[PDB]
Amino acid sequence: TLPAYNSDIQQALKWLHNQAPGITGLIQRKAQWYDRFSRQFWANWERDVF
Amino acid sequence: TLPAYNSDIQQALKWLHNQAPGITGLIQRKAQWYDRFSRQFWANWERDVF
Amino acid sequence: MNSFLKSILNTPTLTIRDDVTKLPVWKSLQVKKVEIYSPASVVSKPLATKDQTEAQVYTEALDIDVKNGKIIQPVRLRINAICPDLSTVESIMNAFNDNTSTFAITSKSILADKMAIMTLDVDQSPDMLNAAEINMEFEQVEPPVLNEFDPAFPQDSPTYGVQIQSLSDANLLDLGAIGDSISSAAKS
Amino acid sequence: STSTIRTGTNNDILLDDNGNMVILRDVEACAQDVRAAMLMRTGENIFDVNSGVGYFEYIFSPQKSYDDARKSIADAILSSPDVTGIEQLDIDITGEVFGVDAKVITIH
Amino acid sequence: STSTIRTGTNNDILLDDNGNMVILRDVEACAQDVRAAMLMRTGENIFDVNSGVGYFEYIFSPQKSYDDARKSIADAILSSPDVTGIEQLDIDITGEVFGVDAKVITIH
Amino acid sequence: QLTTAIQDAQNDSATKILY
Amino acid sequence: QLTTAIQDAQNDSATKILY
Amino acid sequence: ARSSVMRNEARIANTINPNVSFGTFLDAICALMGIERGSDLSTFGYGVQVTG
Amino acid sequence: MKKIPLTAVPNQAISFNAGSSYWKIRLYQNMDMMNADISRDGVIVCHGVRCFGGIPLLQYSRQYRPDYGNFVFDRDADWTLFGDGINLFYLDGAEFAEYQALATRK
Amino acid sequence: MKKIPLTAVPNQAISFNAGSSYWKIRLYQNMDMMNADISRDGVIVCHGVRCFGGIPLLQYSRQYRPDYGNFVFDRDADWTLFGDGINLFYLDGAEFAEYQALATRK
Amino acid sequence: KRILRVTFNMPYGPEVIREDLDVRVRIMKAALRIQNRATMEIFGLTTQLRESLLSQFTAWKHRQRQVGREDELMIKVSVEAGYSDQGREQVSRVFVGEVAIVDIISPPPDIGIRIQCYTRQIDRTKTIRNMPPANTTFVKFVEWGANEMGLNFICDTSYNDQVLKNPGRSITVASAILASIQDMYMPDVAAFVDDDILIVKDRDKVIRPDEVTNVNSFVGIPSWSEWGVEFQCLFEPSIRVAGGVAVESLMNPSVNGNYVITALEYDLASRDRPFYIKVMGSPAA
Amino acid sequence: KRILRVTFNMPYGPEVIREDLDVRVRIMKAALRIQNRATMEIFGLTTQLRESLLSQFTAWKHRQRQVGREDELMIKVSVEAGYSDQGREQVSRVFVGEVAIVDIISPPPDIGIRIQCYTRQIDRTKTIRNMPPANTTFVKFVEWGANEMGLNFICDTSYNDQVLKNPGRSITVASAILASIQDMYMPDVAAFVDDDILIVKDRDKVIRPDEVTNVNSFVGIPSWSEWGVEFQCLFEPSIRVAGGVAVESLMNPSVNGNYVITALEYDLASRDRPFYIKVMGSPAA
Amino acid sequence: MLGIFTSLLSSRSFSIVDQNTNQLVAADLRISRVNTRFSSVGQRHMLEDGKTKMDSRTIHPMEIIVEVFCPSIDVVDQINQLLLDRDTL
Amino acid sequence: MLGIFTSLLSSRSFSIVDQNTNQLVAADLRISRVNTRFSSVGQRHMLEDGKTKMDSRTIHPMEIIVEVFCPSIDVVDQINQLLLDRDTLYKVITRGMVFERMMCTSEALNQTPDMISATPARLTFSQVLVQNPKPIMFRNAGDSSMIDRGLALAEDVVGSAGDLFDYAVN
Amino acid sequence: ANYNYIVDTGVIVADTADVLSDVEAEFRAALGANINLAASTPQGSLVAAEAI
Amino acid sequence: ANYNYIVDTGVIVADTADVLSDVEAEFRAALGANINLAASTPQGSLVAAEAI
Repeated sequence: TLPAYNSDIQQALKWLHNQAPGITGLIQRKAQWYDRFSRQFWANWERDVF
Repeated sequence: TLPAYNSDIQQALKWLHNQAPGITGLIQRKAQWYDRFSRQFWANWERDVF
Repeated sequence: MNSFLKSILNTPTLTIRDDVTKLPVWKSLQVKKVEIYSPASVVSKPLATKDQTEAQVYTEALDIDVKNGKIIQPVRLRINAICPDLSTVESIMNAFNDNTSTFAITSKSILADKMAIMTLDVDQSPDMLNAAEINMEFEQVEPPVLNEFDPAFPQDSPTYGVQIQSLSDANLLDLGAIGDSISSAAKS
Repeated sequence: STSTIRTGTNNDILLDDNGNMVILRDVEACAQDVRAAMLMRTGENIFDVNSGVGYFEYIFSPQKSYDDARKSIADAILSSPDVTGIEQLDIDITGEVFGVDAKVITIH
Repeated sequence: STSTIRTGTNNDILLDDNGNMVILRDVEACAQDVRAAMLMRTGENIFDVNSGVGYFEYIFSPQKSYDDARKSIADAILSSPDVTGIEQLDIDITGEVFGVDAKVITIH
Repeated sequence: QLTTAIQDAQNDSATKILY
Repeated sequence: QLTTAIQDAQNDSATKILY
Repeated sequence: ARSSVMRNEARIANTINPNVSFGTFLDAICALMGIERGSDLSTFGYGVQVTG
Repeated sequence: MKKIPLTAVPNQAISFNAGSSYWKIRLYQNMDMMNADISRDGVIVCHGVRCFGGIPLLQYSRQYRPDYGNFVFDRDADWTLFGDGINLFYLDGAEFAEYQALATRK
Repeated sequence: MKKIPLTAVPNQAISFNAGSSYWKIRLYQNMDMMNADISRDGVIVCHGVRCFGGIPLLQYSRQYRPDYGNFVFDRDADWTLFGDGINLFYLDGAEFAEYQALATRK
Repeated sequence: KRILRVTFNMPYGPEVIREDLDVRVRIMKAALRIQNRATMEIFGLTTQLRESLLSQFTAWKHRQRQVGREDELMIKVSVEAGYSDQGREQVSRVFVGEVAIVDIISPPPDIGIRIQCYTRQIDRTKTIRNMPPANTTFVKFVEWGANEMGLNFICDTSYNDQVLKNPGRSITVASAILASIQDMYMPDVAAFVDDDILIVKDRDKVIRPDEVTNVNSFVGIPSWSEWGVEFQCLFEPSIRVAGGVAVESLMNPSVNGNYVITALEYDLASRDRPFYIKVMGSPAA
Repeated sequence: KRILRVTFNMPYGPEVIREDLDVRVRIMKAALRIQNRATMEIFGLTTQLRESLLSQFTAWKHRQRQVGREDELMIKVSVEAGYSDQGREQVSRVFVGEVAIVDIISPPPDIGIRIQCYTRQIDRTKTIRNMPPANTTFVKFVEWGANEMGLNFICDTSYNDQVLKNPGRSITVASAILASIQDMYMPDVAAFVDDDILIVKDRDKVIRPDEVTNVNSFVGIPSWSEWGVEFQCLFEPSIRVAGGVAVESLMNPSVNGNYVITALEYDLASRDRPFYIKVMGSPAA
Repeated sequence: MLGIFTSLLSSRSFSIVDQNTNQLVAADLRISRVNTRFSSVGQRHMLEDGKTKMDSRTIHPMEIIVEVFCPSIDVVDQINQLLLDRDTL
Repeated sequence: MLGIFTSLLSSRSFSIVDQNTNQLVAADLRISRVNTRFSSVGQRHMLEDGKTKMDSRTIHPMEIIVEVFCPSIDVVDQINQLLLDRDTLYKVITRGMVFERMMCTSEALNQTPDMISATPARLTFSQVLVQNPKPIMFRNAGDSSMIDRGLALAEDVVGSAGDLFDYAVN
Repeated sequence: ANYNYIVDTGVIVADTADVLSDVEAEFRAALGANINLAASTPQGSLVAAEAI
Repeated sequence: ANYNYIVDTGVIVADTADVLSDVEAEFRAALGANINLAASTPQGSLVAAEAI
């Protein structure tokens, strides 16, 4: 409604994984895919609906 | 299933019967006969089954 | 005897905080004695034992029975202290009179939390003309169970079911649906 | 019987020679879990929030008494599975080092 | 979550530059409300009667103790919403000045 | 308390006395 | 005891035949 | 004893049913149709070049 | 026209007997909006109904005749102002038909 | 298709009302396998049944007939992994007939 | 902070007795023909409050006088209980019924009344205004009974489409309707009245399947019983009579499962330890 | 050194609960129709034992299911109490019956159950298999009832050779047989079931005249009653109901005489003071 | 205790003021000790797992115990009618 | 007391050995006094003539009260963990006197100006009564006695027989 | 696992406690029956990522 | 890893699935370049679950 919603996928990345390759790499690539296949998909699909 | 099955017959024979000729003799003779008439018998019977 | 040269990790400074505001309450409350009693309750009747079973299959059964047969009673504190100011006494009295009051007493190294005042004794005697002795007692309202919980967020909060029973009709400047429609069309 | 993916000092997933994932079990797993749980700043779990160590509320700040830091470290250690308790927790302080030492008494 | 119309030291409604009424909320509103409640003589609210500071029966009178005055001032301060308690109520007397200082611990 | 149960084993009396 | 007497009273009113 | 035999006989009681037999007994039963359990050997590479 | 008590929490479920029916609305904060799951007499009527001011909740005629009623928000749903500021009102068949007649000519 | 609750103990007996019958299975470690004694409605159906993964317990027709069901182990029985990893499932007449029809062409 | 209110209904209005006064309410409800009971001991009554309440509570004016045609004959009182912390309330309703008995248990200096109320104590109703059906089905007889009593009904049973020749023309007053609905078909399907809702259902079925109450924290231990599981709990304003429960115990792992409720024992004391509800539950089908 | 055993009968076998566990058995028996009762408070139960006992004790599988044709429908439990010193035993039998009620009295840390067993709780019988006699004598109707119930009978009365027309054709179950035998001819000759023996005798006559029990030590004082002599005693494993007693008191010299037993109140607690039996006796003829 | 001035070397410490008529009573007691003990009771509730929820708190009435010396029979009678005075606080 | 010639100049008096894992617990407490009080109850029954039969005797659980000084915060935390430990039974060895199956009933810390560095404490343990003090066990994992689970009310799963077959095939 | 949050009466969305528990149980069944899914561990980080 | 768009004949967005190769290619080159992604291993199970 009002008090924010974050939902950033990368929120699951603690201070421990500051210089890690792996965990950070996996989470970044997973976030990129979920972005491309949800946010980009819905953006261009709303452009379709328009 | 997994955690062994004991069944040695000679498990009865404490450290006390270390120099005993008799209790040890009886247990060894009985173990030999149970072996000969059960384990050897069933091994030969499976050789028959084959 | 320099009492300001306190230890570093075992500081003998009593700090009664407030779980609501997380601020130290009742400073300048020179404390003379603190007693922390933590009871429990064990089985009284003889437990049954099912023997003629194996090694270690009896062990977890006994462990569960023992985990099942002792009930913990939470902690009580008894602070004996000397109040020098009327403001502290009035604050203590008001907090006691308040039904809802949870504090976090931190003794030398004890960090007991969710603590509520039970009794309060104020003794005024001819040998302490200024200041007065205070004997206050505390009981743990709730053991510090770790709320794993679904945090950080308005959303993701678990659904709690408020089962309403009887519905009130209405109020304000409303005439049924035309009043509702005017209120909605007001865009406010 | 705790089990954990084996990680290196960089807290990253470190594979074996054949490129597999090692699943440490029991003692080594518990040690790794305690080390990882002590390196987690408070308010980092969007699924616990209240969990973690107070590295900015009780440590790294002009705190009067470090008993709160001791309690936070003890809670962080105890939160790990199969820990039971702590035998010793030292809070020694050098000139600018907050030296802490633990003696966890994990069951296995 | 207290809210009050902003008033000046002359204690009327004081408007802003735009000609509006400011609605102070929380801390400033509670401070203004406490100051107003400490300036109200007892028996002035015809709907409460007993409320208000005893400025003539407990202060300003050739009295023996001022503990009744302390109680009246404490009650007046606490009567305001979102006050909880008083951290300190210093009461000092000069030759004539009946100095009173409060340390209200409003939650918001 | 058996008194409450006694007071409960009296409610079976409607307006009908029938009589 | 009230409870034991109540349970005994309930017992003797349970046979298979509903009616 | 008197328990080893009890477990042995319960172990080999219904061993001629192939849906419930085990081990060498099942091997015997299935050898009639020609289904033969193999042997567990290992790769046996020869002539690997060694440079030194 | 019956006002339904609300509680200023993000996610909640309210079940009540109104209009000779057993309604249950689960109101939850979904991202930047609010949605409601409506179930009447155990059988669920609708899922994920986005909540707006004045706009009917049960939007489809099959969900509200014969004179089953409807639920209306005075303002756009916001759980922060629930109870004090934003109220949900239940209309029986006649009042909801009159509301439809008024709102369809605007 | 009902899993039976099991305990990680070597030798145990569990009785339950499943499939309109009063079953009771006693599972015990015999040498290096698991054996099971099955008793339905008091009478004892079988003794010393070897427990194998996928192979039904009540092997012969005279027992699981008619539509009484059967019991299947997902893996080879092992009381150490009972409750976590190895489960025993109960099938009624139709489910066990479909299991037989599938399992006879394997 | 427990919050318990006893709200009467008298000509002046509702006079809510709050939790500041010493109040002790023992409510016992069940899925039977019997009227559910509430015994409430209220101390700290002033003289004026005593005269305003006890004088209105009486068994006269309907025996040696007339003064009666509708309600206001006896005072209807509801009970609203729950918890309150951080400013949010949880006051649900736990009883609605009319007083029947007045007494004092504790003499001075604490003049504390003890009053006894039963649900649907308006049994001296209009001696059955509308005649019962001649030949009808069970559901329709239940609907007639609910309409006569004025209460909304929940009829969920497998015996609804069973015709009865002649269903209950020996009934004398409105209360006996519930006894009759209970009398016919009484191995399982027992009808009762919870608050203002008349529930007629099988004993092994839940009124609202979607309204199961997952229970994880108990007082004592959730133990077995003859029928199902019996357990005590702290007051949760979401547990009704005949509702669904999803017991998930720790001390007793075998009692886990889904249960329907048969009996409820509220014991709420604002100024005393007992604030529990005891639940009798049976397996749910 | 009291020795008290509660022996159940379960599909696995008998699990004897010994006197080491805290047990408390209150048995009350009488020369009436009503089934003699035994309340059993047993603490110190383990989780496994609770699972093995309470889950089997249930009132289902004969109401919402079928699972019943003979015994094993409900568990039959016997009680063997007595004394033991120098190695000898005195364990008699004091109660045989099936459990009917099961609750919990003491919550943690001592999870203690309280069951309620009744003699001949197998009224879940076969609804009278063999038809009662049409015209027959009293002793013959008694024999038929005993054969139907499966118990051996002791019939000793002067009313045996009296014919009855339709003696119990309205009987609905086996338990009602004893009710009918008690209903006919009830001024003196009251029939009952003591353990496994169905006794039909006059109230002023002893079942086994050669088995008089001379009683010289009492707890308290053997006092009068409006019927006979009433007295409490320490547990003697030779006093049954309907038996003959030869009270020889010291404190009260007028109560000396021969009495028959009408009631019996066993109160046996291994880990508590009460280990008494109370006897109601009437003058014996 | 501190918190208030007097700047007045004649302040009397103890006072029993009748609520109605707002008058002093027993104005000649020689107080020797005052002990104002509060009280409240908890609602300990063990629950299943080893744990005990305290629930809420009830505030029992305050009690004051005063040791005094009565120097005169008039003061003694004043205390007697204080005890026997059932209609004023 | 006498009974045992240790012939060792470093013998330890007090030990709280955790019965499982056989480990020393709170190996630093400075004990000051131990009272191991037993208890039992008689069943006095007056009977007719002036006399009273005791009947039998019940062996109530033993209790131990230990006064200690805790010099370290980790020791205080260990003692709190003992009090909060509901799943392990300890064995207390005071002076050649061994008591197994001991669980902490109560504990009282005391912080006074008489002891600024250390904290006195008063532990109290009670013994857990068991039916059989000497249990009988078996070595090899084949030969238990059988424990019955009673009625279970088999729960519900939804997989059909196809998934079960595929599981067995794999 | 995920049930069917689409269904026919609109999208039925569950709370994050439920979806987090579902992902936790799925990870537990896949990786190991007794793997610690603590938020500080790599597996717990993966679980939290798949929960967001 | 593609959304087929039937432009005018089927009017429906069709999933392509076959994301197992893509998820394997992410576990590789981010968590390593030589991981044995074969099943019956923890990483293989993780990849299969993620692809599902």
